[PDB]
Amino acid sequence: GAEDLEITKLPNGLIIASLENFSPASRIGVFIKAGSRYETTANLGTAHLLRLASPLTTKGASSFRITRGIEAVGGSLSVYSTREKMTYCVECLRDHVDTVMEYLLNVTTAPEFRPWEVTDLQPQLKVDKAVAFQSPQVGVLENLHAAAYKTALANPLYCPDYRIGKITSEQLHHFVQNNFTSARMALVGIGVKHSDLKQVAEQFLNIRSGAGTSSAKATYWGGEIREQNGHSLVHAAVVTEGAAVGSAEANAFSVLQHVLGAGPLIKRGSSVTSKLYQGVAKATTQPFDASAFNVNYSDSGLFGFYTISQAAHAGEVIRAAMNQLKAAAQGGVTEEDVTKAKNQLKATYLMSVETAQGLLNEIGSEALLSGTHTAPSVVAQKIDSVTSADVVNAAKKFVSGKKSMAASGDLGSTPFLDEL
Amino acid sequence: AEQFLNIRSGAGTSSAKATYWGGEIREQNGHSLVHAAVVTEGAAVGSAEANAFSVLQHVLGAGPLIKRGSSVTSKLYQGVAKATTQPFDASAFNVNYSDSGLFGFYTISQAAHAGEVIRAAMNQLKAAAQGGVTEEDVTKAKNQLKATYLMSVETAQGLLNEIGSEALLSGTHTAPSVVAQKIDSVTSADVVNAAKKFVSGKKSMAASGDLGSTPFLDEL
Amino acid sequence: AATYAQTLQNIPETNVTTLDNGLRVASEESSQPTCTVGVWIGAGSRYENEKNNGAGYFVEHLAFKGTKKRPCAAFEKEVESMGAHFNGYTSREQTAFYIKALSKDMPKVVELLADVVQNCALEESQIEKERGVILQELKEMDNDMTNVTFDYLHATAFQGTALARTVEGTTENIKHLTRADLASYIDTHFKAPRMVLAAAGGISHKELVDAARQHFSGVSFTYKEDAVPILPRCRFTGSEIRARDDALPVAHVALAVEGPGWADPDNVVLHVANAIIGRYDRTFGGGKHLSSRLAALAVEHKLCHSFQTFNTSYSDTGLFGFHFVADPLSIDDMMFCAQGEWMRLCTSTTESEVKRAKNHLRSAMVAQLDGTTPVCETIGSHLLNYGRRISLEEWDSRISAVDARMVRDVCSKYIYDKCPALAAVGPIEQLLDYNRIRSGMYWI
Amino acid sequence: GRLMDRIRKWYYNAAGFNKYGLMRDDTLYEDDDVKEALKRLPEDLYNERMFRIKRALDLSLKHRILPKEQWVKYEEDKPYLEPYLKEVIRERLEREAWNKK
Repeated sequence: GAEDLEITKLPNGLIIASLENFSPASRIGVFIKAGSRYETTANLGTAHLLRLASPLTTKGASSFRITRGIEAVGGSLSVYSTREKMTYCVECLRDHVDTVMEYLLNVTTAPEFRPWEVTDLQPQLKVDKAVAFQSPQVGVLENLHAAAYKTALANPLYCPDYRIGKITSEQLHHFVQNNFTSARMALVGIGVKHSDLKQVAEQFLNIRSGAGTSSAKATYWGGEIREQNGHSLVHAAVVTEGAAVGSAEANAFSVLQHVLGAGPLIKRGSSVTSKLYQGVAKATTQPFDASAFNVNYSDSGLFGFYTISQAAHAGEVIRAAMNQLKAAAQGGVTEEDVTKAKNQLKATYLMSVETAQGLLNEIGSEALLSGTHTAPSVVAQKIDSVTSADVVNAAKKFVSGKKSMAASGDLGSTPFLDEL
Repeated sequence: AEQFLNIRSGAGTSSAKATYWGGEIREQNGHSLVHAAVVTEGAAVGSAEANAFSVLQHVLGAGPLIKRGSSVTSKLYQGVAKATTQPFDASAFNVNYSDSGLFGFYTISQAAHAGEVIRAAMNQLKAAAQGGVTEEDVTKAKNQLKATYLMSVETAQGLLNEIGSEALLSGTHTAPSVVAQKIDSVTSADVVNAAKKFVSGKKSMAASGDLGSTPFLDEL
Repeated sequence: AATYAQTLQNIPETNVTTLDNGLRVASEESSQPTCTVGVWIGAGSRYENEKNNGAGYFVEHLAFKGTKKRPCAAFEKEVESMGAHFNGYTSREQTAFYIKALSKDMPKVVELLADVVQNCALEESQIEKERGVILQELKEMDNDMTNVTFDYLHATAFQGTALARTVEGTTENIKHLTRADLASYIDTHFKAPRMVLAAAGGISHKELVDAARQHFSGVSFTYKEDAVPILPRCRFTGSEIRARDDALPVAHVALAVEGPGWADPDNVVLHVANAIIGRYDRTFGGGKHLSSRLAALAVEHKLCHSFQTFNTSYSDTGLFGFHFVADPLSIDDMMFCAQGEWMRLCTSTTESEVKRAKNHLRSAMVAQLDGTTPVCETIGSHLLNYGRRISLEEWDSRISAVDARMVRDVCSKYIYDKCPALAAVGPIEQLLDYNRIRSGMYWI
Repeated sequence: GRLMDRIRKWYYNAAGFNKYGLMRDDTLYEDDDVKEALKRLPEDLYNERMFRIKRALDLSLKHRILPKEQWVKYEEDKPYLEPYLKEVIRERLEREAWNKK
């Protein structure tokens, strides 16, 4: 028991990934190319509401049966999503896959979006959004993408306020009809045999072929959105256009990430291997945090740093975070730093797959934006195959490129993008 | 004032200098109408360069004088008019502060036409900075400005405001004839210069509505 | 393909071998390039006393600031540079320090571990700095109503005993603990017979134990040194503690009766029971259709922002209860419905209910072994608490034997007509009278 | 068959609610199902029902009816709620059934 990872690709462009690891539990999923990215000023938040609508009645199963049915076999059903991808997955013990599958299939391909059900559901965007925004972390990221873009990616991941209660069954339907198309969907599935997961995708996945609505290109703006709100702690993020998914310059940044520092590895411990952390450390005296921020999207990406700090020290802390990026673009990168990083990155990657969830995510992410499974050795080969120069170049691209900044808290002492 | 007022002496806290940023804040909120305002550092109060802008204001157009009537004397209005077909509004925005001021235009328009309407408002400012100002336009304006000023004092409120504004940021009362002498004493050049200062200076923009078709400050 | 039954059988066995110093080494070898190894210690605040309370926590803060063989900077740099993750924690009866790295470094890791538990530097200058840090973490944790509540629940449920103390200790203890007390704590508690080195991922049990024999030396002389100390029993008390602050936005309430303790088989039924009641929170999409009656009610009547059932076990005792968060004006109805559900458990559970509770429980146990850290956490605990590993195959066996009739009896036996322990914090005016609550403890 | 299909038209005129300008569905006793059904009606249908009913009550307090011209015709009577009410009842019966299982 240990081998393979088959992956068919039906007539309509619907990719099917599969891996049997004989786990006592299965986890099937439907990855899709959809999100606030394909929203227009006209239907904003419709993707968010769609996310919360997963439990509404479908043409095959009712709101009631979905929840009762899944819970009956100790299953689960959830929808995770970024600005450009939406995953509908379910978990359960091996012996119930066929049962949980029905609802999964129904939810993604047969929604009904009954007006009343939809009307009652909307006041929920208000809640859902309120708990998310408890983390300042999420607020600035929203504004970041809004300051870093003029469209598509500039769209918020959480339905804007003015639109709560105004989304319509039409919009939900159109959004689904124009995006949930066989050529934009992948039916991944850990803990199952490939023939089985395939026979399913066939006889049942109705909404056939297409590519429907195509997202507008990700135009880069380079703006600065600031939020004065009193908070004793100031969260700031300064980024630049970075590499995109499947980009050669990607692996470069990812490595520059770890070199600068991307999250602690030792509990309550200091990060010495983190140039950025250590840099800021020598600058401020009070508590703070600083990390390398790095996002890779389909046709774009963002790269820079993120910093949490006491209001009166945001100045010194952000500058320090900068000087440490310039110092790195001017060849301030040892050949060893590049070696350490490469390991942290490989390990980080490798650990980030022990989770059933993490693995399924990994597998399906490829089978959707590719149709193939890059072997672990290959991804390893691609990572270390990054010169010390590539890294100092990535750094350069940042110190040079047009920067966009998003900050929030008591900005009374926070610098403006043009003072960096 | 004397035998009664007590909290006294000094000038206490002094405001920090007015540092200019030149940012662009956009507010997506659904409204069918999009309000947009593009300005630049203008002139301060008590400044000689003030009167120049005030006049460039009227030349470009600052508010209708005829009920439901079109504004022909308004270059800016007329300009935009030729650009869009649907209802809208456009005016010359001008604020004078102690150590700074702002100058530009303000435009209300249907979402889908904010693009054409704001562009038009711009072209009409550039066209003015390139000597697109008749010696007559400058004459008409100067009158509208003097009248506007003179009418804006018939109100007890308006008069007290006028009087006190000076006695505070001055300590003297500029006679009406003097303010008149200062207003017309503005060459056709001054006006085209003011215009220049705008087309050249760093602009900051504020807009709100269904900005789906509204241009970004760097697309103007 | 393969059934749930078979997949359970084909799970690689957990190997356990004891050394001569009394240390036990256990592991579950998988085909994974990455792994987790750590030491789970049978120590915690319950082993502390009135004067050193908070030592084990103070020790947790130093465990990583370097050992004697390699100082702070050196230590951190060595772990970071190999891409390994170092973490750990300390509870009332259990402490742990574990690392996540590539199986390739399994031995270098083991060396680091043993260096940590056996050679903590306890730098005098460091202690004065962690002193200030801990004092800050106290103020932070003070604003976490959920933990403030469970602390209070212990404070009263086990009033007058060792289990009544928090893990972090007191402001005084923290302001005065000494290099000695910490040293003493370590020398007194971190000892082979009371420790377990568990590992999971791609590791050779044998390579592990070899690397173990090598770094876990300290071999005891007297009989005292290798005997595991039995703790004095903690008396449970039906009682309440009400910390009222109307200025807080929502109220927290936790209610519990005394549990059986790790070794008891009933814990299996108790967990099934908690599964029937389950949990909720305003973001559950199932909403009004959730199978949990309490959940449905909470939804239908806007009873709370959330609620959870729990069955916290300990060696000789435990806490079986529930906790909920509600607005000042709905505390009463929530409590009313909650206790109502407990009464249903004792008097009218359905085969349907248990049938579903069991599946939820199975998925739960399986979900606790999703990764190396969680599998390693299980091993460290199972050994420390059951003195062996209980495979999913066994759990499942036990879980499947549970039926309605059994749930009712077990629940009746632990819940019915018992004086509960209650902790309430926040704007709790609408929740009231121990007497009234005590009456919700009988007659369905 | 088209036998009682006539009886109906007879009863319909015998009933007499059409003299108030009320649709058959307007006369339903609002129990639990009917109440849920009504919440699902589209705004326009709902407001029309409302006026029809308020109108009927006003006629009833006046002890009058509508002129013969305004009477709802058997074949033009809109069963605007029957569709929703039918769904509401199935959903309910589903749950009832499931909760027994």
